[PDB]
Amino acid sequence: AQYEDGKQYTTLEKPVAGAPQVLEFFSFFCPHCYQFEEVLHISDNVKKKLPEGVKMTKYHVNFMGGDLGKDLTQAWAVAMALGVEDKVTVPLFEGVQKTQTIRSASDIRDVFINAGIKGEEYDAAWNSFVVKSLVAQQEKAAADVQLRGVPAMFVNGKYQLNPQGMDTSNMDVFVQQYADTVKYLSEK
Repeated sequence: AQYEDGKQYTTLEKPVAGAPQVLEFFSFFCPHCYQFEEVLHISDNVKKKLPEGVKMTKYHVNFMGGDLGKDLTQAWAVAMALGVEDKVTVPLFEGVQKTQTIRSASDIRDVFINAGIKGEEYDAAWNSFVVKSLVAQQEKAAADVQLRGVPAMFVNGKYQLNPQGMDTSNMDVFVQQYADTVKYLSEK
């Protein structure tokens, strides 16, 4: 076929019922994740090709960067709860990997402050049980698919994107193949 199991994607041995339609995992410590976000804009190009009615989910993971890694998962929960993903994603990536000015939870907090979220608003969220359960959701979703690496994308709890099996000589052609594959899997 043109799209082959084990080629542009893999199938999960143990499918995850009730899973989000399109589910993406990343870490602010993850070098290909930085690329996916700032250079390739994967999430956004996938969204542009997805049918109508399909929702897109993105979760942070704990297994990179130890204690800070976990702080970043809680901070990503804060971002989701406040709806400010699009204002903190870039400065978090840059703060962790480019300038390396993020070294503590307080430095993560500074990014939200500078992005205009109120200190008050941030700290209340950070400590909120809504954010607790939002952290739980991120962990459970990652726990459900034996996730040991990022970036990762899963479609309908059954298919996992396989970017290793796509041409990378051109960055734009790679992105479209990726997105087209998500669309194919979505319609499957």
